[PDB]
Amino acid sequence: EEYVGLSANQCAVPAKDRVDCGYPHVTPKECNNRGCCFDSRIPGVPWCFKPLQEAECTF
Amino acid sequence: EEYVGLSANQCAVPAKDRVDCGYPHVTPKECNNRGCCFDSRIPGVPWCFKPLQEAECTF
Repeated sequence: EEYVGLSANQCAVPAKDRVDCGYPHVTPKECNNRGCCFDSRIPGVPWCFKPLQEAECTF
Repeated sequence: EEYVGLSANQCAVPAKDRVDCGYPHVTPKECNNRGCCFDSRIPGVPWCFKPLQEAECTF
């Protein structure tokens, strides 16, 4: 029931709680296509993780 | 909602409720590894989608 840190907001985490998708094709069109979320906001963190992938992932 | 209609059992869709991951490496090891679900049941259906991917997708 603790589906918050992995719900619609995780993709907005403080950039330091993701699973760093670590995709070699990370991109603002590939990650979201691979099942990850592209940050870009913080280049010091993973710009490709599995935050609120629920978008169309869990679907 | 109770992530169920999009979780377990979902990956067992009737073969016409997926989002056709449309992966270039669709396989029962790559998709389920990339964040998709490999069917193989029907060749006319997507043997790679995002059913109950929530497993290690949403996370």
